[PDB]
Amino acid sequence: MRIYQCHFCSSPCYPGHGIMFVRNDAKEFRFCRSKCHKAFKQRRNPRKLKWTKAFRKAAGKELAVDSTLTFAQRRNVPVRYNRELVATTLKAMARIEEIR
Amino acid sequence: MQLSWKDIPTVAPANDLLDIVLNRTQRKTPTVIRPGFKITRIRAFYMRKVKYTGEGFVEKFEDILKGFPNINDVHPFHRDLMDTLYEKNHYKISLAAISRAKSLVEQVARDYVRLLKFGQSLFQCKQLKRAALGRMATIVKKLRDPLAYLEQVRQHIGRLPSIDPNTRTLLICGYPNVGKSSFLRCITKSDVDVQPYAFTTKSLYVGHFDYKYLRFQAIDTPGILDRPTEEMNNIEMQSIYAIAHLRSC
Amino acid sequence: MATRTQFENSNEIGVFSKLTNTYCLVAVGGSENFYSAFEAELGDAIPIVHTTIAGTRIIGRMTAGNRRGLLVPTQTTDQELQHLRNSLPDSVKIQRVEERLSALGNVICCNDYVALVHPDIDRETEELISDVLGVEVFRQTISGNILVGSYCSLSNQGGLVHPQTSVQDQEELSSLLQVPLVAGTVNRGSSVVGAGMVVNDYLAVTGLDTTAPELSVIESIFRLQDAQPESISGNLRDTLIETY
Amino acid sequence: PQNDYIERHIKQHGKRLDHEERKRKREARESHKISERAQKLTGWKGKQFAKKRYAEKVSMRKKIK
Amino acid sequence: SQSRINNVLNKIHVAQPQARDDVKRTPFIPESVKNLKKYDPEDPNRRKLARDIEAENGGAGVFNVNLKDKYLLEDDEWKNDIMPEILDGKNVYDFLDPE
Amino acid sequence: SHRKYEAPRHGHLGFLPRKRAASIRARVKAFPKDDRSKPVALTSFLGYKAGMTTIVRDLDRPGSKFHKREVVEAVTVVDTPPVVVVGVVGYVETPR
Amino acid sequence: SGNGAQGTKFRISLGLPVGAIMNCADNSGARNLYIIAVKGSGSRLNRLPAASLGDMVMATVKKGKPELRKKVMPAIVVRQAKSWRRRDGVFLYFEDNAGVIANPKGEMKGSAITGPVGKECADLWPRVASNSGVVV
Amino acid sequence: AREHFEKTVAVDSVFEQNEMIDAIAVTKGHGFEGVTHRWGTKKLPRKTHRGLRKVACIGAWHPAHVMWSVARAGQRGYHSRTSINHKIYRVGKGDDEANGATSFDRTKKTITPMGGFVHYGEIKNDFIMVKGCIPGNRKRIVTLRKSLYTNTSRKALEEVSLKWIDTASKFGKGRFQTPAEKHAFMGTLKKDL
Amino acid sequence: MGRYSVKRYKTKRRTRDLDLIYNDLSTKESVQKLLNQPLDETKPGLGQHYCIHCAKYMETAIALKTHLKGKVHKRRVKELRGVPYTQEVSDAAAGYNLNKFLNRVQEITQSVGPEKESNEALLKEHLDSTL
Amino acid sequence: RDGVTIEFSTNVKDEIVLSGNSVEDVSQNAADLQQICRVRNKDIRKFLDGIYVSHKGFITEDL
Ligand SMILES: [Mg+2]
Ligand SMILES: [Zn+2]
Ligand SMILES: [Zn+2]
Repeated sequence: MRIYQCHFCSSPCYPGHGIMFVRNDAKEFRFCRSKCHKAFKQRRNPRKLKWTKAFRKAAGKELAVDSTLTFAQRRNVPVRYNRELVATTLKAMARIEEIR
Repeated sequence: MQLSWKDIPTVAPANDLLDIVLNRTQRKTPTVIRPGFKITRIRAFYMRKVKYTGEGFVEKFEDILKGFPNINDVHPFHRDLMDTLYEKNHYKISLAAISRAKSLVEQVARDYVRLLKFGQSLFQCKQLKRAALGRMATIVKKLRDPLAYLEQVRQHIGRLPSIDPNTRTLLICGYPNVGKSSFLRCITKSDVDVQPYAFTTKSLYVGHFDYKYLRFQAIDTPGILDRPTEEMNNIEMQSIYAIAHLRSC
Repeated sequence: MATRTQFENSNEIGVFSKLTNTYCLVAVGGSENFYSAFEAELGDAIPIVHTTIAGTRIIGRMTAGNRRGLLVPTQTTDQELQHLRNSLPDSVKIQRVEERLSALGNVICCNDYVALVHPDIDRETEELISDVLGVEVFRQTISGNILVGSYCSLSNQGGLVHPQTSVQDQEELSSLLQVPLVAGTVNRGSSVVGAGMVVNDYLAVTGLDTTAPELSVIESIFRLQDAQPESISGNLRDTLIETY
Repeated sequence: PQNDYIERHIKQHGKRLDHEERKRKREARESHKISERAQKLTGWKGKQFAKKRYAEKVSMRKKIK
Repeated sequence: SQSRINNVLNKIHVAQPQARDDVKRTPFIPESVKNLKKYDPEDPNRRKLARDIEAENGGAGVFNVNLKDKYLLEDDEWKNDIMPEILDGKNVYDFLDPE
Repeated sequence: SHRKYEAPRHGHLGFLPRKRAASIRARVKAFPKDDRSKPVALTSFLGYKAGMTTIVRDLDRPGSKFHKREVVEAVTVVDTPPVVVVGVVGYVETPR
Repeated sequence: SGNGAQGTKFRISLGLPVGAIMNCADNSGARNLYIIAVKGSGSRLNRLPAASLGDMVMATVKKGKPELRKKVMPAIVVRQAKSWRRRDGVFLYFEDNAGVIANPKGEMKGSAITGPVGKECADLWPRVASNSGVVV
Repeated sequence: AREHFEKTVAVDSVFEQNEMIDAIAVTKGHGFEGVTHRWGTKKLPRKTHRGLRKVACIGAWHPAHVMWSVARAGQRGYHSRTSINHKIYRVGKGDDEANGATSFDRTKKTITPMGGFVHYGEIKNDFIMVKGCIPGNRKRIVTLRKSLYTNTSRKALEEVSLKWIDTASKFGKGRFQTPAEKHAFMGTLKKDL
Repeated sequence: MGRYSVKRYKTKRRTRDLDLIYNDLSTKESVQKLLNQPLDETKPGLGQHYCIHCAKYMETAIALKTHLKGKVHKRRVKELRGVPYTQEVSDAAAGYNLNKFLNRVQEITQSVGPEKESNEALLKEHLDSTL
Repeated sequence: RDGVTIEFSTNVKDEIVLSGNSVEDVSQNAADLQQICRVRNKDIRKFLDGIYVSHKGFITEDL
C-alpha cells in the first residue's frame, strides 16, 4: 500500500478505488473517483475550481507553509529496520497530527 | 526438405486402400433415401457420394506424391545413393504411375458427376453410382504392385541415416574385418557391430564427435573388394560414392 | 565458468537476473531450480536475494547497478524496497529514481567504473548516477542501437555487443570503456546480448542454447578460466572463420 | 535410428521376457475368437467377415488340391 | 570468397583500449569467492542446495519459501516482525527516518 | 435438417422448475457424514447477510504468479449473533 | 498460449476485437496494424474473436512500407486503453491502441519500441521486455 | 444437548479461520421476468413484428407440443441455491473493539462502514467475513454447513493474512476510513465555530 | 455523461496535454524543432504551419493570421501563464513533499518563467516575420 | 490377498517369491502385480521393462 493522493481531488485514494491514467509520457494520473476523472478529461483547472485542495492551498485559505507539513518526504533510502525506531514513529505520527 | 525424410505418412496395400475409402464414404455421408422422394434430392444424394469418394483417393495420393522426396534434383550424393538402394528406374515409374492413377480418378469423377444430373429414376442413378465406384475400384486393383513397393521403401527410408554433404566430414575406409568398427565406437558414441567376419555392416554408419568446438561427423563404410569395378555389389557401391561425392578427409 | 541454465524453459537469463561482483538477484517464480544454480556456483560467498520489482519477474531489466550501489525505478513498492535494504549489507546504496524512462537495465549498462547510458536520459539522473555508482558517465549509442543495456554486456575484463556492430563503432567505444570489445552473438545467435546472459568479474551464466563456439568466445573476452587474455582468440581463428 | 535399430536391439536384449507365451496363447485363444466373432459382429461387418472367411476356405482347398 | 572475410573480421579482431588516462582500474573479486571450494555434484558431504529443501518438505509446486530468515539484522529476534506500514492515513514510510 | 451450426444450450437444465422458492429460509438438503469416533461437533450454523466490502491482502500461493504479492478481492460479511439451543429430534431409518 | 509466452496468460479485459486498427509502436516502419485473427481465442456462435493486452494476434499493415504490406504477420498488443484491472487494486488504461510485431517464437522484428509498454504484457514476453524503454 | 438446553453457542466454537464453508440461501426476487434476461438468449434484431425480445421459432410439426426445454417467460430470482467452497477470512469477535484493525493496520476501528451499511445498521455482534459472494440479498438469512467431506485441494489449505480492511462508506463513493480523517482532512468548518 | 462530452472527449480523440507543450515552451531547441518540421504526407499543412500553444497544424499561413487574431488562441496563452500544475502541485496541497514543491516554484520563478516569456517574445517576431 | 506370503529373494538377484495354499489367491495376486507395471503408449519391442512370471513351482521341493 502506498495510499496515494488524487491528482485532481487532492484527496487520499485507497486501493481498489479510482483509476490510474497513463499518458504516452508514462507518468501516473490516479483519481479518487469518476467525478474528478471526468473533470480531467474535460480538462478543467483545479487551481481555478474551488472545491479541491489545490485551490484552498493556493487561494490563501487553509495554511500551507508550516513545519508540521514538512515530514511527508517520499524517501529514497530504505534504511535498515531497527524495530525500536518504529516504536518512536508510531508515537510520533500520533503526536504530529494533533499539532497540525 | 533435406536429410532423412522420416515423415512420409504411411500407405496400405491396395485392397485395404480401397476398403478404407469406401468405408469412409459409407460412414461419413448419409445413406438413406427413398424412391418416393423428390428427384432433385435423389440426384443430390448420389452426387454427394461420387464427389466425396473422389477426393478420398486423391487426397491420400496427394499425401504420397508430396511425401517421397522426388529423387532427382535432391542432391547428387543422395540422388545416386537411393538408386543403389531403390532403382531410380523402378522408383520414378512407380510414383509417376500414381499421378497417372490420380488424374484418372478425377476424370472418372467429373464425368459421372456430369452424367448424373440427367438421371431420371432411382434405379438409373443407383446403377451409375456402382458403376462409378467400380471403375474407381478397377484403377486401385490395377495399382497393387507399385503400392507394395512403396511400403518397403518407406519403412526403409526413415531408417536411413542423415549425413550432411557440406559439413566437416571424414571417411573411414579399409577392408572388411580390419578394425574400422571398433575404432569408430572408440572415437564416438555410436552403435556399430564389431564382428570379425567380412560383410557384417551393410550400410553406412554415422557418428558425431567434436574438436575445437566444432561439430564433426564420422562416416563408416562397409568395405570394398578388389573386384575390377565393372561388376560390383550394391553393398559395396555405397562405399564408393561416399568417397566420390563428399568433401572429406 | 560459462554456465548454461534455463529459467523454467527460458534461455533469456539476463532478463530474469541481476549479477554483480558482490550480489545476485533472482525472481521468485515457480521453483528454486534457478536460485539453486547460483547457489551451486557462488556458494554462500555473496548474498543472493529473491525479489520482485513492481510485483513482476523481470528484474534484470528494471534494475541497474554495480557492486557499489543499485538503482530501482519509481514503481518499486515499499515492501520490495525495504526487503532489499534488509537483504543487502551496508556497502550498497539503494535508491528509487524517477524519470520518464523506466527500465534501467535497458537505459543503462555499466560496471564498477564507467557507465553507459541512453542518450535521452534527464540530466539530474546523470548527476545522480555518478554520485550513486561512483562511476564515469557517457551518453553514447552502440551502433545506433539506442538501448545500451540490452545490446551490450559489460565487465571489468571485457564487453560484448550485438553482431551488427561496426569495427568503427568498437574502436571508438572501447576507448571509452578501456576494455576489449567483441562483436558477438549468443543463444543460437540472438543479437540481444544483455537479455541473454549475465557476467561479472568471475562468473558468466548464459542459456542452454548458447553454442559451444559461443561459450568459448564469452569465456575469451570476460576471461573466466585462467587465463584467456584474448590471445586465445588467436587460437579460435580456425573456428570463427569456419563458423562465419 | 540410423539403420535397423530394432533388430540390433533384439540381438543384444531380446524381444521381452514373456514374449513366447504371449505369442503362443494368442494362437491358442485364436480358434475361440474367430468362432466368437462370427456369432458377434452384426451390421455388415459380418457381411464383410463372411466373405473374408469364405476366401480362406477357397484358398486352402486350392492349396490342398 | 573475400566478400565474407571482412564481415567475419569484425568478430575476429577485437577492439583495444589505447589506455587513455592516469586512472587505474582493477577487477574486484572478493577472496570469499576465491577461497570457496568447488561444488562436487556427486559429493557425499556438500552444501544442501535449496532444490533439496524444496523437495524434502516438499516438492516444486507445493513448497513455501520463507522469504525471510536470510537477511542481515542487528538481532535475529526481529526477523519475524511485521512492518505496520499504516498508521491512520498518511501511511508510515513517508515518515520514518533516522533522527 | 441438422441445425447447420451447433451451439450449446442456453441456460442450465438442472435448475428446473425455475419457480418461487417455498420459504425465505432454504432447507438444508444434505448434512455431512457421521464418523462415530470423533468428539461431538455441531455441523452447521446460520446468520444474516449484510456485506460486500473489500480486502487487500498478500497471497502465499506457491505456484501462482501472485505468490508473495499483494492482491485485493471482495468479501461478504454475515452478521452472526450467538445461537441458542431449544430442542432435539431423533430420526428413525425406515425402509421408507 | 502456444509458443513464446512464458508463464500463464492472465485474465484481463478484452479490448480490441477483430477488425480494429491499432498503431505500430516499434521502429519497424509501419504505421498501423489491422487485426484479423487472435490466436488462443475461444469459439462461440456469433461471438467475435477479440484481443487484449499481451495477446499474440495475426494482423496486416495499412500504412507503411510496401514491402511490409500485403501479408499477415504476428503481433503482440502492448497498449490497450480499455481499462483493465490490476489485482493490486487499481484500474488503468493507456492512451491508445498499439502493438509490435515479431516472429511466432516472439523475437522482435523491430529494434526498439517507442512509447510505454504495459507491465502485464511485459512479464509475458522477454523480447518485448528486452526492447522496452518504459514499462508502465 | 441435554445440558445445552436454553444455552447459547458462540460462533467461533463452530468454525475458525481458513476453513472452506458453503452458503445456502434464497436469491433476490425480480418478479415476472422477460425470457431474454431470464435465460440469456440472443435478441431478434429490430422492429421485428410482434416483438423482438423473445424466441422466434419454438417447434415443428412433430412433436406437436411445446417441449419442456424451450426457455419460456417467467419468474427470475427468489430461488433456493446451494453454493459451495467459500473461504473464511475473519472470525472477529464483536465484543472486541477494533475488529477492523489487524496486526498490520493498528488503527482502532469497527468493521462497520461509515454511515453503517446500506439498508443495514452496524455490526454489534460477532461476525463472519468470507470472500466471494453469497447467494441472496442483504437483510436475509443464510445457512452455513461445512464442506460435506474432505473437499481439499491446496486452495483449501492456505492460511491467509488480512492486510487491510476497507471500512469507508458505500453509500456513495467512500473516501475516508474513520470519521477522524474526514474531520481531519477537511479542517475545521463553519458550524464547528 | 451526455452526447457532447463523450463525442468531444473520448479517449481516442485527445488533445495534447499542457505540460508537454509547456515543456515545448521551455528551451530554444524545442522552439526550433517545432518550427522546422520537414514534410509529411498525412499532416494537414504537410508538416508546415504548426502553432505550438494551440497544438494544431494549419493548412495555409492565411489560417495563422486568423488564428493568432482569435479568441481561441488568446484563451490558450492565458492558460499557460502560471505554474503548470504537475502531480507535485497536486500532492503538496495534501501536505506531501513540500520540499520538491518549494524548488520548482523557485525554478519557474527564476529560470523557466522569464525564459518562457523570452521564448514567446521570439514567437511573436518570428511568426510576424512571415505574416 | 489373504493367506499368500511374499518374500524378497535373497542370494539370487532381482527375484521375488510368492507362496500360499490356494492356486487362485496366488496366481491372481501374482498376475495383478505384473499387470500393474504395464508399459503404456510406447513401442514394446524396444522397451523390455516390467515384472514377469519367471517360474511356477511347489513349496515342496522335493516331492
Ligand atoms: Mg562386416
Ligand atoms: Zn471529481
Ligand atoms: Zn494557436
